Amino acid sequence: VNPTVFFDIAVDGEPLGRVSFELFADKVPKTAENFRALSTGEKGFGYKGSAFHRIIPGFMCQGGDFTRHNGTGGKSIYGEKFEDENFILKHTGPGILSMANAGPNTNGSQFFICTAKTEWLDGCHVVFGKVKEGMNIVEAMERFGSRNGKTSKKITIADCGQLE
Repeated sequence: VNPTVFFDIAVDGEPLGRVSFELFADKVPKTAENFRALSTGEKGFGYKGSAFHRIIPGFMCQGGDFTRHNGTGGKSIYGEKFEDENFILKHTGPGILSMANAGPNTNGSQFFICTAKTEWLDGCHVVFGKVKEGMNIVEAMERFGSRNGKTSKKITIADCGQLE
């Protein structure tokens, strides 16, 4: 009964493809619901139109900063930040969807998609979902990143929402 959400990705405005995610509401319901609601925009704000501002090949793609567009902003549906719900799920390999943060209990809206196993983030970042379809689209996004994370073209969430 886990929800599924989609991102339609564009590269400098040109459509690239769709990434879908299973959200592990059965294990992290509060964290899953935040990402789900931000993907539908049903609270009046969310991910549509925002970018993947930090992409590091061989590591991860990070996005979700829809207030400052550079990794310093974002907010959750619960307030500016919320607690680390739990660390039941681990960063087991590519496709893992996990919360970005700035220290303990500072989850907002920013998230990252792993493109490799990042086990050293276990117990520091809350894992709450995984890529279902379109990992090939994530891999194509990865090629526009760089060592320091700056992107060579603008990688945007042109549309997003909930499936099923």
